Amino acid sequence: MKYMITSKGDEKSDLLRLNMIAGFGEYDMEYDDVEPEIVISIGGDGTFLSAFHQYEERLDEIAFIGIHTGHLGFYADWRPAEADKLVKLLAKGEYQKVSYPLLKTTVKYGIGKKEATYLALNESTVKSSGGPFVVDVVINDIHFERFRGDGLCMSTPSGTTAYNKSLGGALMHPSIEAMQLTEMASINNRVYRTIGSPLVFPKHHVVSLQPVNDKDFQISVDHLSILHRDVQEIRYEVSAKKIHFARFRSFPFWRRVHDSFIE
Amino acid sequence: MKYMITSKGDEKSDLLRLNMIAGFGEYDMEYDDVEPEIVISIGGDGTFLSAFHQYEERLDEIAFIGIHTGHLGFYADWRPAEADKLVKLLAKGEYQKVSYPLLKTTVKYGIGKKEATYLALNESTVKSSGGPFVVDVVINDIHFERFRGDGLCMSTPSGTTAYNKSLGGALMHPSIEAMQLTEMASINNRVYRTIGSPLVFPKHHVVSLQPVNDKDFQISVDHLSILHRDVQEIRYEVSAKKIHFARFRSFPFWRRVHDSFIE
Amino acid sequence: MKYMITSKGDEKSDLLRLNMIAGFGEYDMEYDDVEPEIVISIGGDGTFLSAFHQYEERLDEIAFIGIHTGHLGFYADWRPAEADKLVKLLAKGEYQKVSYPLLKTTVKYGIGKKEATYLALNESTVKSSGGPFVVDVVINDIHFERFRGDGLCMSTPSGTTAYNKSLGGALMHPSIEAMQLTEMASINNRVYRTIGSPLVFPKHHVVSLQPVNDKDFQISVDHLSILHRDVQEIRYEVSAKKIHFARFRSFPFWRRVHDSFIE
Amino acid sequence: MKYMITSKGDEKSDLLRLNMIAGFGEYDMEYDDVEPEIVISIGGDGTFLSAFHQYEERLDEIAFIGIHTGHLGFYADWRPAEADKLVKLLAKGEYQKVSYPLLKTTVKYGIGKKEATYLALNESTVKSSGGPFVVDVVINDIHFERFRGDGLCMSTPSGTTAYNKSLGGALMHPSIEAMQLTEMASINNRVYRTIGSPLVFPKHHVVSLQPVNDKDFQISVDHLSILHRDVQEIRYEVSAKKIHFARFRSFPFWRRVHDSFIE
Ligand SMILES: NC(=O)Cc1ccccc1C(=O)NC[C@H]1O[C@@H](n2c(C#CCOC[C@H]3O[C@@H](n4cnc5c(N)ncnc54)[C@H](O)[C@@H]3O)nc3c(N)ncnc32)[C@H](O)[C@@H]1O
Ligand SMILES: NC(=O)Cc1ccccc1C(=O)NC[C@H]1O[C@@H](n2c(C#CCOC[C@H]3O[C@@H](n4cnc5c(N)ncnc54)[C@H](O)[C@@H]3O)nc3c(N)ncnc32)[C@H](O)[C@@H]1O
Ligand SMILES: NC(=O)Cc1ccccc1C(=O)NC[C@H]1O[C@@H](n2c(C#CCOC[C@H]3O[C@@H](n4cnc5c(N)ncnc54)[C@H](O)[C@@H]3O)nc3c(N)ncnc32)[C@H](O)[C@@H]1O
Ligand SMILES: NC(=O)Cc1ccccc1C(=O)NC[C@H]1O[C@@H](n2c(C#CCOC[C@H]3O[C@@H](n4cnc5c(N)ncnc54)[C@H](O)[C@@H]3O)nc3c(N)ncnc32)[C@H](O)[C@@H]1O
Repeated sequence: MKYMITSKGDEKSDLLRLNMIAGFGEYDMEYDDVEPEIVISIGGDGTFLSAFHQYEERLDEIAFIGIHTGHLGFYADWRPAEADKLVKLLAKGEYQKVSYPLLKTTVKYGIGKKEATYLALNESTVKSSGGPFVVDVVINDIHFERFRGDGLCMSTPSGTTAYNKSLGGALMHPSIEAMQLTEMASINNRVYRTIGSPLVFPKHHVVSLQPVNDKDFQISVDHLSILHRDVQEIRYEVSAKKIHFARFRSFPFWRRVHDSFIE
Repeated sequence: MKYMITSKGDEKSDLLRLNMIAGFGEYDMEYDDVEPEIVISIGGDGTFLSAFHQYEERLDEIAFIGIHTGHLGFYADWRPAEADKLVKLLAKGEYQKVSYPLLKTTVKYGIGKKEATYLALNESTVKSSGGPFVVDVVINDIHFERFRGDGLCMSTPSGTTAYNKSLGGALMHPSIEAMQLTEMASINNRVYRTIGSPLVFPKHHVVSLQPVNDKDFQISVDHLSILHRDVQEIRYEVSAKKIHFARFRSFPFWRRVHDSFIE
Repeated sequence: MKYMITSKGDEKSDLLRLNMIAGFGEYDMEYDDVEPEIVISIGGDGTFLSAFHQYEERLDEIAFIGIHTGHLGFYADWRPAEADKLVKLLAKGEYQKVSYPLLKTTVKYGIGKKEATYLALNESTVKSSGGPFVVDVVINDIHFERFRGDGLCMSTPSGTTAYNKSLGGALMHPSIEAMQLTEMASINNRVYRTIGSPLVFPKHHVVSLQPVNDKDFQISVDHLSILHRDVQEIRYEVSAKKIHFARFRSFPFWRRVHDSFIE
Repeated sequence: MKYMITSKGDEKSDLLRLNMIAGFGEYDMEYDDVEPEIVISIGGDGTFLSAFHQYEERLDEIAFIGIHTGHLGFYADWRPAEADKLVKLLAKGEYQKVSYPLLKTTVKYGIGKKEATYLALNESTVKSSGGPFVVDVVINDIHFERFRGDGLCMSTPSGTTAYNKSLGGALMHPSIEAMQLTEMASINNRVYRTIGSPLVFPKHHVVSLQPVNDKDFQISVDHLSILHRDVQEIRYEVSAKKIHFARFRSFPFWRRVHDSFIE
């Protein structure tokens, strides 16, 4: 099939990529980095996230695979020593796909800027452009809280082991179609009040962040962070789109969690 | 239809119950506390939990309703002033039902005691019988961690605003079919290691707690707490059974959260 | 004595200031905003912090007083209705002083920039200039941890009810001569490890933050935040200097905590 | 001098104890477990805590030393391989002493039971006798909060790395004369409100816990836990007494923290 391989660009990852290309040449496998059906990332989770975003417009037509040439990644979850076996099994195809949910972020502006949408595999976060971050949090059109603090983080299920975890969020199995909102350093006193707890939302729930005074915000989607100006609204919802993984063996999520954080 | 009304037993709740019975007498509504189709609880969330457990063997045939005669409850979410309207609308029926997921707890013993199962609407917790609480946590047959601490709490979605919240757990919308495990005071040092974060599990995942040395544990299910002896295993999974509520208007979960914790 | 009054600059605060000046004119009290012995701040805690920093070079010669024209402040802890009584009692003098500890922050640079020192009444924080914040944390010359995360916060005792509290830090009575370090969103996994817990340091302990790769950091001291370039070291220690308050009645710290966060 | 040695009672610890006694016999060192001047504990931190409580009535006349025959302890902080060097240096004396602060707990009863005082090296905790734990928290005679939850923990400085740490408390250098209060699972909602944050108190501050309805409590002091009945008040304050350690080299607290929790 059409495939491509992205590399972290260090010596180890580049050599593994060239060797896998040579192995794929021994099968009916065409290299095409325009319309691949298979996208292999070699490096770490950052490499894998860049691969996802390089091809985010063809997600339903691609099966992703990640190889970690450093320590075990949550997406880059296969070892370099298994690369030949990976080549053999992808070339023959007939493998099963596993799908993880994604986060849709919509940013609406004042007039002159059209709204923009972004897809996240880990999370989207919002922080101020300097000074206090203050937004009204509106859930399905219901005013829930006025948040004053450092920022907010909205995570996918597979993102829950990343920034979300450092913020106190729950780890959620990625078969759950949900998104999770965590606080960054909310103030709570006689004047200001937030829920504190992480909040877990199902599909079709919409969380809208609306500015109170300052309208400039630093918005991140996975590794990318951009200062957005004259923002009127930031809307989060579970995406209808899904990322598809090729799996060639059982490596359960909870075992990946164990392997990464416990032992 | 057949209905019954349970009361907290204070003056306010008993009088409201007698008045609602009188109002139901004005319709085709038979009082039956053996096979009710409608179970109305008057008091607080504790009253409602006792109603649920009184009828937990006929859950698929009952629609529950809670009236709070004190402050707003998460299950006792209707005001005494709306009791006449409640009577009018239940008697005519034709109302919609809302279903929340439940937690199944299985306790297995050494020989001589048969296993026991319990259903929880809020949560099930496990604590030691004195001294350190130590269990191996096994998720779908995979050894995940050895927990040493004060205890563990496994919450339903609607339970997440209760004990779970006080333990740092996420609040989850109750349409998500899941259960959530939180720690109570785990030790973490060079010898001992736990995940720390709350863990959110989907349907069909099984979490098994297995004793390491001491085999006696204090096990709670909602308000009930019993010392269990010669325990071999405690198994948690999302139940196939569901509790059904009568709803006569929109009172969204996230608005109940807001009303209870924010303002 | 020489005194001055700083105002938040809203209508309420400016009018109170002019009225207090008129009342001071009825005594032997000279207005001097160059060498005051008394510095009265009218507004909120931000106003009070700006007063402190305006006069931070004459701290041993000044008694500070804060009036809150909004809600109760932890430094602006007297009501506008008591302004006449305040005037009467300051003019006659003979009042007792209360002293709170301060935080000394030293920033050392590469060659071409001389080191700079800053005094904090609430806290000093450090965050990256974009991207991950990574520093080695060295305590009395002993390498304690490599921190990777969003940032770090070092609080005075009276600062512990401010940013420190939002970060999970302990509240400490301000008679304790100490400083407290809290984390902002540290990553912890197989590669990265931090203590997690807030750390409380006595006088003469020195905490040194040393860069690992990136050398640009956003450093804050109380309300002020500056991007510092080519930083070699950030050193924290309890200052030898103290801020002095005039007190005219008992308003215990723990009662201020209660009044601000409990009821 | 007079000395004694307490052992964990496993094979390793008993043999080390007999060998150290033999080595002490080669000097002017008399074994006396009634009035020792030196108390050596061999085992773990639990062994050391039992040694402390065995001799808590002669604390000003004793220098304690702990050897860990398992992993490094915070009190049992010397290795078995250094036992001969320990013998040599204790026998010659002339070593420096290091002192850590202690916690005084007073339990007052209804009539018929006289008040009781207890000294803690790690912490004192209070939990209910079954059901909710509810106390009024009074700080220097000022009503601070009504706590409803699982319990409360009051830690010494050297205790802050123990239970206190698992409860979210700050780690405090043990030269600070203070005690630290942490919550266990407080409920917070529209009816109930606590500070949440750990609270750090200096010497001479008194924290009084007063029952609201139930008067039976499980009170722990270090490893010991007793059910106390008809309790009227539990009072915490930093003790005037101090525990004294023999030190024969620099092993800084923050390095012990690093060695135990980081690497
Ligand atoms: N490039 C950087 O350095 C960013 C960073 C900033 C501050 C502090 C730490 C880092 C960090 O080291 N990053 C990578 C490590 O994250 C592991 N990783 C990644 C990923 C990725 C690529 O980077 C982008 C992601 O970084 C995260 N992130 C942002 N801020 C924080 C924070 N304060 N604490 C914790 N994580 C944070 C946020 O989720 C971004 O999407 N995905 C996952 C995952 N699903 N599950 C488990 N581990 C994951 C990956 O394997 C590494 O071990
Ligand atoms: N009878 C007691 O007093 C128990 C208790 C013990 C210690 C500290 C506090 C209490 C407590 O006051 N209980 C009731 C308050 O809980 C509200 N409530 C109840 C319920 C119920 C009936 O009681 C049993 C439940 O109590 C909980 N619980 C046990 N320990 C803790 C803890 N440490 N912190 C927080 N909650 C705890 C645990 O979930 C049990 O199922 N359900 C919910 C819900 N889904 N969402 C939001 N609020 C809820 C209810 O409306 C009241 O406001
Ligand atoms: N100007 C802003 O808005 C900053 C801010 C940014 C983000 C989120 C909230 C705010 C915030 O609203 N600020 C003021 C409120 O802080 C009360 N206050 C102040 C003070 C002051 C003046 O501002 C500067 C201080 O702000 C703090 N700060 C920075 N980030 C955070 C954060 N994420 N969460 C919580 N506090 C944060 C940090 O300590 C700075 O020194 N001192 C104290 C005090 N000793 N004890 C109790 N309350 C205090 C004051 O009375 C107000 O109620
Ligand atoms: N006997 C048990 O098993 C109790 C226990 C119960 C539940 C969960 C864990 C344990 C536990 O394993 N105990 C010992 C481990 O504690 C280290 N240790 C000890 C000590 C001691 C002797 O035991 C009594 C102490 O236990 C603590 N404790 C009570 N509950 C909890 C909890 N939930 N989480 C964390 N610690 C808890 C509480 O401070 C008691 O005074 N002192 C310290 C110290 N100053 N600094 C650092 N580590 C310490 C010691 O070296 C071991 O590594």
